[PDB]
Amino acid sequence: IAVGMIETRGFPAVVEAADAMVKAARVTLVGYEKIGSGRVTVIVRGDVSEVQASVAAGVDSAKRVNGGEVLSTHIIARPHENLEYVLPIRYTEAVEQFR
Amino acid sequence: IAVGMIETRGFPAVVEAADAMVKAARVTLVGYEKIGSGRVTVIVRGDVSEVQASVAAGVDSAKRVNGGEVLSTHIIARPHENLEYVLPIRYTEAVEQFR
Amino acid sequence: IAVGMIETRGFPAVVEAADAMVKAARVTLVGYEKIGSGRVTVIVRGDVSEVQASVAAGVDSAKRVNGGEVLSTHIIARPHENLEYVLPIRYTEAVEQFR
Amino acid sequence: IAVGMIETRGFPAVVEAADAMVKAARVTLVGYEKIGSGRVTVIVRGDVSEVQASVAAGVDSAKRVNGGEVLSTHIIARPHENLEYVLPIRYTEAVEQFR
Amino acid sequence: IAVGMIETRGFPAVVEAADAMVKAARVTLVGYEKIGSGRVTVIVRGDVSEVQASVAAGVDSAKRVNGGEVLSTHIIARPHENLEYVLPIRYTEAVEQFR
Amino acid sequence: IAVGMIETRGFPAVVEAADAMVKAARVTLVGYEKIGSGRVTVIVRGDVSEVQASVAAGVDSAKRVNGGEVLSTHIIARPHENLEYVLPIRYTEAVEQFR
Amino acid sequence: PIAVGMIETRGFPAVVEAADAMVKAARVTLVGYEKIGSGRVTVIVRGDVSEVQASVAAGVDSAKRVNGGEVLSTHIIARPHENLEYVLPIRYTEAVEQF
Amino acid sequence: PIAVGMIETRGFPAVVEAADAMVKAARVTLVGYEKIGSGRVTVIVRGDVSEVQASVAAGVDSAKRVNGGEVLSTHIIARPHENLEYVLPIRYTEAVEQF
Amino acid sequence: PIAVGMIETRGFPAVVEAADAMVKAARVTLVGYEKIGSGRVTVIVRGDVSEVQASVAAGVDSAKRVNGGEVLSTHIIARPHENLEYVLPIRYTEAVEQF
Amino acid sequence: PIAVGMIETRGFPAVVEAADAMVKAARVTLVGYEKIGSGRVTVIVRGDVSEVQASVAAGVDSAKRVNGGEVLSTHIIARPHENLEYVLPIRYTEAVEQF
Amino acid sequence: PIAVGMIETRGFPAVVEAADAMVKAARVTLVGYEKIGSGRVTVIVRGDVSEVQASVAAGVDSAKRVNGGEVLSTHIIARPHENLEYVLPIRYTEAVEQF
Amino acid sequence: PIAVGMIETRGFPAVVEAADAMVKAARVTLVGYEKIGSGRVTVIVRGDVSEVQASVAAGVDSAKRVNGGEVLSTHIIARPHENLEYVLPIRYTEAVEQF
Repeated sequence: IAVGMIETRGFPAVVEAADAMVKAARVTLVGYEKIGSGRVTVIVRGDVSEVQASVAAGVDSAKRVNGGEVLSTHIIARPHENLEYVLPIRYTEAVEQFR
Repeated sequence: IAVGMIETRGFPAVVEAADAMVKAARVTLVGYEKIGSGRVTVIVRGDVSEVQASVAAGVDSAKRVNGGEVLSTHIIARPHENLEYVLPIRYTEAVEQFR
Repeated sequence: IAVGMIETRGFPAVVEAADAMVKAARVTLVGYEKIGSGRVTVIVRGDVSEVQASVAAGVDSAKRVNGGEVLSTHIIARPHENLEYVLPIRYTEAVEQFR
Repeated sequence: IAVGMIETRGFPAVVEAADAMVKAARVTLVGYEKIGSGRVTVIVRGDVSEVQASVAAGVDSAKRVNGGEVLSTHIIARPHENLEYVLPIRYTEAVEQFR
Repeated sequence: IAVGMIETRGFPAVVEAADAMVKAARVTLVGYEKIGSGRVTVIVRGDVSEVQASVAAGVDSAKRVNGGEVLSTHIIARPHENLEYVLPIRYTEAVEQFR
Repeated sequence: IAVGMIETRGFPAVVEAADAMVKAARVTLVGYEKIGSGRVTVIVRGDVSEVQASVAAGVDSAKRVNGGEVLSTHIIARPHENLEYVLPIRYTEAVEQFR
Repeated sequence: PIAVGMIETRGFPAVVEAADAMVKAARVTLVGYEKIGSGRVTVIVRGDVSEVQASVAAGVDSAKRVNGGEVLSTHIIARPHENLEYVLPIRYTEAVEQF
Repeated sequence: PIAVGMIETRGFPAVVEAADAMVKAARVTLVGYEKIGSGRVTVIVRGDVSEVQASVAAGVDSAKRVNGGEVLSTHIIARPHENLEYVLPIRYTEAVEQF
Repeated sequence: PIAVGMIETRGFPAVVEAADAMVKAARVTLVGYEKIGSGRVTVIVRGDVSEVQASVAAGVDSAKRVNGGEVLSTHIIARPHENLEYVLPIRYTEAVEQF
Repeated sequence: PIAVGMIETRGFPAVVEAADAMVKAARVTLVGYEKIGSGRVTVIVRGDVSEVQASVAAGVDSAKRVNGGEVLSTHIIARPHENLEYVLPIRYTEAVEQF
Repeated sequence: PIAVGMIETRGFPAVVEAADAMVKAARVTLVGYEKIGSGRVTVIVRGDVSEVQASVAAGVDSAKRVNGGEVLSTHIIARPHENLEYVLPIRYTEAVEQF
Repeated sequence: PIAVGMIETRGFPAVVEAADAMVKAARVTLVGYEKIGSGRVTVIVRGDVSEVQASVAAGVDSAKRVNGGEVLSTHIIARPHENLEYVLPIRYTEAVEQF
C-alpha cells in the first residue's frame, strides 16, 4: 500500500492538503508530522493510483490557501515494512477505529 | 460543520485572533496549534457563514495588534471526517464542557 | 477580567517584563508561553486599568534589558470565556495557591 | 556493526531516504531523529558494505524527491559501544520485533 | 534574593556561563531554560552583590568560549514572589538537595 | 573530572564527534543535548588531558563529515558540583551501567 | 433528565458484560470504567433517567449470568450535579463523543 | 471557616452518590476523589464548616441507601492547615475552579 | 460475528497460559490483558463467535492445569457494542494490528 | 536534630486528620503522603525530634477519634540517614518548600 | 524452541531470589517482572525449553528457602505464540537486549 | 562481592525504619524501595556481602520494634546476576549515585 506525503510551511495549508487528499480519492490520512521551521507533513495511505490522485489534488488545494506554501511532496508505491516500525506512516489506533 | 483557521507569527496576536473570532459569530474555538518558527494557529468550528464572519474579524483584529502578523488563513466548509481523527481540529473534552 | 501579554525575543527580557508588570499594578502573572524562534510571552490578568499600567511598565523595563527585545504586546479587556479553555491565559493551580 | 545516517531538510525526503536505504542493501532502519530547523536524520545499521550501498542509494533517491534536500550524511564502520547508550542509533524494541 | 540570568546562543557557552557564575560568587544555579533558535538561559539566585559578581564573570567567561555568544543578560534585585510560581527561576527539588 | 563539549549543526556530525571522542582517549560520553536551530551538543567526562585529546579528535572528525559543521566547543577542567544538578553533564543511569 | 448509571462488579469479564448489556438494552452511552481495587470495577453510563434504569436492570441480570460473575453494588443518579463531572469519570470523553 | 469534608466508601457507586448528595445538600464544592485500595475511595468537599457538616450528613444518609453501599469512615476538619493543601487532594483544582 | 472472549485468572502465569492456549486453539487474536487487583487478571481475545468459543474452552482447560493455576471467571460476548471498544481494552491495538 | 514522623492509617479521612493534627500540634512540616495498598496510607512530617514527638502524639489521638478511624503503625526517626531522602518520600518537596 | 518460564511469588524478596536462581541455573534471560496485586509478583525468563525447565526448577527450590518466601504458581510455555509477545511482558526489551 | 539485601515489611513506617537501620548499621547503600500491594513494601540495599548481612540483621531487629511494625520476608543475594540489574529495582540510580 502506497504512502503519499505533502509537506507545507504553515498549519492551515497542511490541513487543507489533508482535506483535499482524502476527498479526491480512496486514501486514509494516517498522520501528521511536525519537524520545526514551520514544516508540517500530512501522510496518507492507499493504492498507488489513489495516492497519486490525492497528492495532486492536495498540492493544488494547498497552493490556493491564503498564505499557503508547499515545500515538498513524495509518493512511495511499496514502502518497505521496516519503515512502518520507525517512521509515522502507519495506520494508527485512532485511525483504524475511524475506518 | 466548517473549520476556520488563522495562523499568526506571535502569541499575543493569535490570542487576539481567537478572541475576535468567537466574539464576531457563533463559532467554538476548539484548539490552538504550535508548529515552530513562531507560527501558531487558532482553530474554530461552526456554520460556514459563522466561520466566514469570525475569520474575517479575527484577521482584522490580529493585524491591529502591536507587532501582530497574520501568516495564513483558511476555511473548510465540510472537513472530511478522517481529519477529525488525525489533526487538532476536533471539539476537545475541555471544550465541550465549556459548551 | 482583562488579559495582558508581552512577547519578547529572549528569556531574560520576558522575565523582566513579568517582574515589572506585577510590580507596576494589581495584576496576577498567570503564565508563560514558548512558541519557538526565541519568542516567549508572559501573561497577566487583572482590571483593564491595572493591566494597562502593567503592560506599559513591562514594555519599558524589558527594553532596558541588556539585549532585550519586545516583539509584540496586546491587551484584551474582556476576553471571551471560550479562550480560558483553549489558550494558556487562565489562572493556574499553582497560581491561585500563591494568591 | 556499522551505522549509516542521512540527514535531510524536510520529512518526505527523509522518508524516501529510509525507504531507499533498506531496499538497496541488508540494513535495518533503527530510528529517526528530529533536531529542529527542518533537519531530520534516518539511521540504519548493518555490515559496513551494506551500509555504504544503502547510504549511496538513500542520497540519490532523496535528491530526486520533489523539494528534497540532503544536508549531511555519514557512516561509522565500528561505532563505539558507548554511543549505543547515549545517542539514538541502537536497535529499538519495536525494531527488533520487526526482525 | 536576587535573580541573575545569562542567555547564550549555544549550549557549551551556557554551561561555561553557569560554571563561571557559581565559581565567582555565592550564588546557586537554580535552572536552565531553552526557548529555541539556539537560545538558552542559565539562572542563578543569591544576594544582589553576589549575583552582580557572578553575572559579570559568567559573561566574560562565556565570551571566551570557542564559538561562544552571549545574547542577553539581566539581574532582578528583588523578584516579585509571583514569578517564582510561573517562571523557572525558583530553587528546585534537586537543587536544594545539593545545598 | 573535566567536561568536554562539541556542538555541531547537524545530527550525523554530532554522532561522529561523539564516536571520535570516546575512541581518542579515556572519556565517557554522558549525554547529548538538543537546543534547536539544528544545534546539538555531545558531552564527555574524564581527566582533563583525556578530554583535551578527545575534543581535539572530535572536532577534526566532525569537520570531515559530509556537510558536517562544528559551531562551538569547550572544556571545563573542574566543573562546579552545582552544575551536575541542573545541566545535562552528569553520568546518567544508562551510562554508568555501560561502564 | 440525563442520569448516570453504575454497575460495579467483582471481576473484569462480568463488568464487560454489564456494559454490553446496558448500552444494548436502552438508549445509553457507556462513558467510563473505573478500577478501585479488591477486584472491584465499575461501568458508568449516561442517558435519560428512564433509559438508564432500563439499562442498569438489563446490565445486572446479564452480569449475574456470567460465569464467576458477581455484582457488588449499583446506583442511578437522576440529575448528577455538574460539579461531579469535573472530579469523577462520569463525564463524556471526546473519545466516546466522536462515536 | 473553610472546612474540608470527607466520606470514604467501599465501592465506587456509593462514593459517587455521596458526592452528589453532598454538593446538593449544601453550599460545598467537590474538589477531590481519592483511591487508596481495598475498595476504599474518598470524596472530598470544601466549604464553610456549617455547610460541610450539612453535606457530609446528607452524603452519609444517601450513600448508605445505595444498593451494596457501605460507608467506611468520615471526617470534617474545620480549619485545615495550609500545609495540607500542598500534600493532599483536598485543595481546589483549576479544573473545579473554572466551574 | 466478531465476538470477544475473556478469561480471568488468579495469578499471572495462569493468565499467560490461558492466552497462549486461546490463540493456539482457534482463529483468535489476543488484543488485551487487564489487571484489576486482588491478583485478578484478564486476557481478552477477538474473533468469530465459534472461534472464540473454541479458544476460551481451550484456554480454561489449560489454565486449570497450571501449577497453582486458578480461573475466576470467563465470558464470551458475541456482538460487542461499538461503544465498548472506546472505553475498554477489548479493542485491537495498532500494536497487535502490525502483527 | 531533624526527625521524621510517620502515622499510617487504614482509610484516607483518618490520615488527613492525622496530618492536620500533627502540623497543628507542633512545629513540623507535612512533607509527604504515602499509599501502599490494603487501605494503608502514611503521612510523613519533618521537624525537630521533640516537635515531631509532640505532633505524632497529637496525630494519633486525633486520628483514633475519626469516625471509622484506625491507626495501623507509627514511627519517629530522630536522625534519618541522608541516603533515605533520595529513595523515599520523606524529603521536602519544592512544593512544600515554597510554602 | 524458545520457551517462557514464570515463577510467581508472594513477596518481592522471594521473587528476586527466584530470578537470580533461574538465570544462574541455566542459559536463560530474565526479560520481565510483573506485579498484579495481593502481593503476587512474577519473574519471566526466556530460553530453550530444556534450559527454562532447569532454571524454573532451580528458581522454585531457592525461592522456597527465602525467609518468609512463598511460591504461588509457576508455568513453562514451550512455544509461546507470537501474539503474546505483543500483549504481555514476556518479550525481550531493548533494555535486556543491550546486555 | 557486592550483595543485595532486602527487607519486606507490612506497613510503610516499619519499612522506613528498616532502611534507616540498615544504612546506619553497616557500609551499605539504600538503592530502592518496592511496593507490590497487600501493604507489602521492600527496601533494597547494596554492599559487600558481610556489610549487607550486618545491615539486614540491624534492619530486622529495628523494624520489629516499630509500633505496629511487621517484617514479612527478607533475603540476601551475595552475587546478584547482572541480568537482574536490568529488570528489577536493585540497581543503583543516578539519584543515589550523586549522593
